[PDB]
Amino acid sequence: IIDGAPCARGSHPWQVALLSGNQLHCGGVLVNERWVLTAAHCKMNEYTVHLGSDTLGDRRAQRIKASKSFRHPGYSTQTHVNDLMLVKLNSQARLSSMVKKVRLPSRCEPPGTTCTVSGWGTTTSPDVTFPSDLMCVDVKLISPQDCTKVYKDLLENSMLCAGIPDSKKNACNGDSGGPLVCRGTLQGLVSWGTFPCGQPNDPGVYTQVCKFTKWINDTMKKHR
Ligand SMILES: *C[C@@](*)(O)[C@H](Cc1ccccc1)NC(=O)[C@H](C)NC(=O)[C@H](C)N
Repeated sequence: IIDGAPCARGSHPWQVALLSGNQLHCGGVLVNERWVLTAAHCKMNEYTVHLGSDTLGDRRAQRIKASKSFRHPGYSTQTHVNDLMLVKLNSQARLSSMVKKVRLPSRCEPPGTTCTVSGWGTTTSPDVTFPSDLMCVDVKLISPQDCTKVYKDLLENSMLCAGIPDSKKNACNGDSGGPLVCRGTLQGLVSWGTFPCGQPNDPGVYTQVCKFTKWINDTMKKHR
């Protein structure tokens, strides 16, 4: 996260982290006891999921491994459209005060709506610096008509944009799969932007979740 700050402890009980052994790879959210949602470009042969703590390595966090993952069939390794993926935990996550399910959308929020995105991604760029505590930052959703003026062809109806004018507030390396929540429900998952990160007027592109809740619901059942 760039130009943000440490999130208030315990405010993101549905936020998780995908690790390769002990090194941060991406982020994600907990759908339910045995399902994690995240980015499709964060695919791995095996994951070590971190849950129940804003501090990586916390002795009180839950560490669960996952071997199976399901990508949206329409995803593209070239354009990154439909960039979402479901991860199945080898064992059920124990829900507690620090571990809860995210509130999926039932409607799409319009432009202007303020949101918040979090992650353990690098807080600098091009230079690298990975924090141990979860970072937060506020951004506003941008209209498809405005975002196109910036990315043009690089945008499909399933992509959502957010950010603040002339501001570096944004996501970066290691934040993919992280949640963008607005008005209570998950509105998106970090996907892509420009590099170096935090370039002024270069919006962050997310996976608009208000259009994949049916796919998320059917997929879980299918492999339940
Ligand atoms: C996979 C995830 O970590 C990452 C998120 C991110 C990285 C850099 C800038 C903004 C967000 N997504 C990607 O690696 C994505 C394909 N990267 C892009 O921004 C490309 C290189 N333009």
